[PDB]
Amino acid sequence: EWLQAEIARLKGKSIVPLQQVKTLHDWLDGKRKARKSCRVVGESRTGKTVACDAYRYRHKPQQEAGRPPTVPVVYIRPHQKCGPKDLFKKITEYLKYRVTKGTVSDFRDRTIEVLKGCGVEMLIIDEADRLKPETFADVRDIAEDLGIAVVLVGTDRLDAVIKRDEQVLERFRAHLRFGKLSGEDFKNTVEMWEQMVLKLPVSSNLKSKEMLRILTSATEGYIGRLDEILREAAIRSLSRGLKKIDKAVLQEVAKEY
Amino acid sequence: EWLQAEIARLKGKSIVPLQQVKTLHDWLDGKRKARKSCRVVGESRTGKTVACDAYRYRHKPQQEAGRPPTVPVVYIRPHQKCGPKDLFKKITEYLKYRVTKGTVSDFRDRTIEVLKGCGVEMLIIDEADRLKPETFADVRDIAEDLGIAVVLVGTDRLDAVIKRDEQVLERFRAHLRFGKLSGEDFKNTVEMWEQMVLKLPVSSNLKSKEMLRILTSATEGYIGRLDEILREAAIRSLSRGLKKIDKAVLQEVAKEY
Amino acid sequence: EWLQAEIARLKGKSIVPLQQVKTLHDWLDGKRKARKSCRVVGESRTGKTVACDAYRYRHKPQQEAGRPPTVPVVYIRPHQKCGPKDLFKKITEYLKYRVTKGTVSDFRDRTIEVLKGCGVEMLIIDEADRLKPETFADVRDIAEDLGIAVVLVGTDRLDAVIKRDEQVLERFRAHLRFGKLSGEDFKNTVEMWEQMVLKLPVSSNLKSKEMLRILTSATEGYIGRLDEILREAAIRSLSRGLKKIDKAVLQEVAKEY
Amino acid sequence: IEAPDVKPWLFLIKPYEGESLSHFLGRFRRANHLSASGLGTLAGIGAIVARWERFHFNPRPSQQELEAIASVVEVDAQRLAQMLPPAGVGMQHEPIRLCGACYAESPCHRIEWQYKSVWKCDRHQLKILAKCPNCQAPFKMPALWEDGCCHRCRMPFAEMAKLQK
Amino acid sequence: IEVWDYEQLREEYG
Amino acid sequence: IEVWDYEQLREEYG
Ligand SMILES: Nc1ncnc2c1ncn2[C@@H]1O[C@H](COP(=O)(O)OP(=O)(O)OP(=O)(O)O)[C@@H](O)[C@H]1O
Ligand SMILES: Nc1ncnc2c1ncn2[C@@H]1O[C@H](COP(=O)(O)OP(=O)(O)OP(=O)(O)O)[C@@H](O)[C@H]1O
Ligand SMILES: Nc1ncnc2c1ncn2[C@@H]1O[C@H](COP(=O)(O)OP(=O)(O)OP(=O)(O)O)[C@@H](O)[C@H]1O
Ligand SMILES: [Mg+2]
Ligand SMILES: [Mg+2]
Repeated sequence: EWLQAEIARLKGKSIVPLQQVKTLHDWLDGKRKARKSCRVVGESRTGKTVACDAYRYRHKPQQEAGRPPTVPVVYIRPHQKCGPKDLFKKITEYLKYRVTKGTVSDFRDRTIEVLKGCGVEMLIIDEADRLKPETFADVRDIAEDLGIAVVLVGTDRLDAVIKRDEQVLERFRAHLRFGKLSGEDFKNTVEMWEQMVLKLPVSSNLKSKEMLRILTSATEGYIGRLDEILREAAIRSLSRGLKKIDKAVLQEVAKEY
Repeated sequence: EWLQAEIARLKGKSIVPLQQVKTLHDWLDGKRKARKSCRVVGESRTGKTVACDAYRYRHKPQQEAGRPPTVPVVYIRPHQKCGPKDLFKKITEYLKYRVTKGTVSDFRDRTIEVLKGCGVEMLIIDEADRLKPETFADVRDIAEDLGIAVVLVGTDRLDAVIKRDEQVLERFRAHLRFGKLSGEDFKNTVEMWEQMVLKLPVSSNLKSKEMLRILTSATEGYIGRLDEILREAAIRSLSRGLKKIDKAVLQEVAKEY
Repeated sequence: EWLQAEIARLKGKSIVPLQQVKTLHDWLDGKRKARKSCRVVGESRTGKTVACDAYRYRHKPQQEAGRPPTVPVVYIRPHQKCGPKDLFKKITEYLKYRVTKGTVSDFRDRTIEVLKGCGVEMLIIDEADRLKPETFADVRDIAEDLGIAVVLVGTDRLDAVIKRDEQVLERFRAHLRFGKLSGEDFKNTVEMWEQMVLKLPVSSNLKSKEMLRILTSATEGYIGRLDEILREAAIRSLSRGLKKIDKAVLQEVAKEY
Repeated sequence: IEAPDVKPWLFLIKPYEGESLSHFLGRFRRANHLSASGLGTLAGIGAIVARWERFHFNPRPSQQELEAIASVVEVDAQRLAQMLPPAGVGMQHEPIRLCGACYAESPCHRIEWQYKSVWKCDRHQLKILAKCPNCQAPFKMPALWEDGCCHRCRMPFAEMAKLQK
Repeated sequence: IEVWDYEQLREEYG
Repeated sequence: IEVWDYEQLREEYG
């Protein structure tokens, strides 16, 4: 069924090279060669996790016939109230080697062995504020011991955690911030999203003045909402046999937000 | 004894289709296919928990002789001050999976393995505000990691808890609200309850103006009160050898509330 | 429907260049470069708040790829019995940072960090007399510590509050005063409003003596009343199929004030 | 209350022909995420099962731990019995021998390789490894194998089969 | 002279 | 411009 094929697509995910994303990739590269640690901050729906993920994938791990994989970038995400053991365990799994059973000092010794030899240039920690305050001792330790850049990614709260300790604030003083959509940038996005993500047969033509008012109020500049809203509108719309997104169905969706 | 058979019936429980209930079932279905998380809000006697049951039962789990089941909908209720360990344990038990002692990270790894493979599309969490603030990290994690819609069900306080954290507010921004009975809807309900639930040989003829006044003042539109009150009135009334509900016996019951 | 288009227009809001407004814009600019604090005073319907917005909008925030917006002018309006945390909270939100849980010293230290880096030259506080007496300590502190001009806007009551404290009166001693319309200025305004705001086909000749008497008594020179009255008069008048404002219909409206 | 018309269950695996016991139990523990003590606990047979993973079998508790455990792994006592050397024969211990040539067919370990008399594979016709050819380390119990990867010297394990014979 | 719509100034804001 | 599917990157992963 043609309709079923299309609904499954719309329910999925994709990466669109937005203006905000291009900047981060170049900034991190600077930091990568310079081998310096830094942090990235911004509001929770700005798409920080995605920009950082897209980056990870542009540097495929490499493999020769003999030695272990060389893995320039490591991306991990902690659990809530992450302890010192939990951080090493995830780094070790990420790199495909598993050590089971021992004490904290053993996970640490083993983490430094897999981080060495195997080239690692950058470690990215998502939701950095899930880290328990003491774990930063182990994050600094690695950052200073090995020539590995460490990047901390998070919301404004992350800085509230960092500013409570001078030892950390100073290693991670440099920062980049993500912002929101506005003005001409919000409009250009909307148009890209229509052609690049929705793809209905009949042009729904949203950049029109009358329609942008609806979207602006509904989304308030967060790329997160903009995506959810236009996808929910094409899916609802197709389920009812329409060939485009109109004004009333868009309002029907926006009303629920 | 004929009379005893009848008292036992009245003492029990049943589900009556109502408009409130139908609305939810269709709304959730939208959300299920779209795979989007949401919340349901409303006052505590509107019958939210019961609508959720009625929903669960419309999708029979399937099972083959050897491999694991397919369970499209999972419904759980937390205990007060629910922690991260308590949530995983209840998810794992609801599927009749055998498990014992281990640490929090171990229940977490297990929760993702039983949620995977086993078709699960939606998770519904009742009494949602019993969750401790940190557990929401685990609720978001699942919602983002697995294509599972999470529905939070609760009273106005639920939103007071949610607004304390921007990370949660945004995943669960869309909502549906349950309301109270009024006007013609309260009147039609009362009538349904007489024909579909009470069933006395003597015919009550409740919808009468002078009787609805009694019930309206007594119940203030809550379906909860309406049910308890008419059932307490038929049981008391039968025990006294009457064949119908009159005005005085109804007032005798309502006076106690 | 032609008439409906017109009613919606009249129902709305606009800003008309006027002498009072231009005067302020130039005065503030002097103060902005000089970096000096001051206050703006005048009666409650002179249109102080509007001139201030008209000013804000002529200086749009600027944005680079990485760092926070550069924001030359910050405009805030306090709630009633505004405390020290309420002032910092609004300054911080205005610049689009999220405020999290902490104590008074934290809001203060954080406010000074976002006021730095982000170029800020002027802070405008509307309805200044909603401030609790102690908060003025924080308003002076900023004005003296950072090269930021602070402007206090308000009615004659503001000065009655300010004279209760020498320390404040003296930092904010310079002022500009808004007045009322009269003579040729009231007459020219009326005419501007007719050609620039009302635009009925007929041309109602308000500047005629017979109409100015009605408006003068009705408005007493406040730009606020003049606008409300002529808009209520053109809207009522159109609904009745007339294309100009006559004597009786204007008196019908004026009598209600 | 919990969902209707279901029974208690866990994740099952299928044995391969010739598969060894230590190996089998390891797959099982991994599929279901648990400790050996854990298996012993669901089972109610004590801590005794952990040394099975490193091939120590003083007994054949054929009607005790072994008849009983079938109910957890869903494999019958006899198929399970077959995962150990017949009473009186076989019984090798320290080196763990392997023929990587068969790994192209199925990752596994074949228990026959640990009977005392073996040094060659007849099915693939060749010298059996008793030690790693590159890093020259001995191998870890079949029971603890991960993804067919060598920690000492990562390779495809299967990729090693062109060499040594 | 130019006169501005009040909601337009809002829409064009930074 | 190139745009990527989200799961594709995983299918082509190192
Ligand atoms: N380049 C992009 N293309 C399409 N969608 C994007 C893009 N960037 C972000 N998104 C949207 O953001 C969502 C992914 O999460 P997001 O990028 O907000 O991570 P995040 O901002 O780090 O979240 P949080 O900070 O709350 O953990 C997706 O639902 C997607 O619609
Ligand atoms: N569809 C229905 N059919 C029959 N009875 C119903 C129905 N919906 C609600 N009720 C009545 O409501 C009661 C169930 O509790 P109800 O859902 O009203 O409160 P609740 O929302 O579960 O409370 P809380 O949200 O505080 O847990 C039952 O006793 C039943 O008589
Ligand atoms: N330049 C202008 N263009 C159009 N309308 C104006 C203008 N100036 C003032 N007004 C009218 O006056 C009103 C704005 O009042 P405003 O709040 O700016 O004065 P205020 O003295 O600050 O009032 P308050 O002291 O109560 O805050 C509007 O409703 C508007 O109709
Ligand atoms: Mg994220
Ligand atoms: Mg309930």
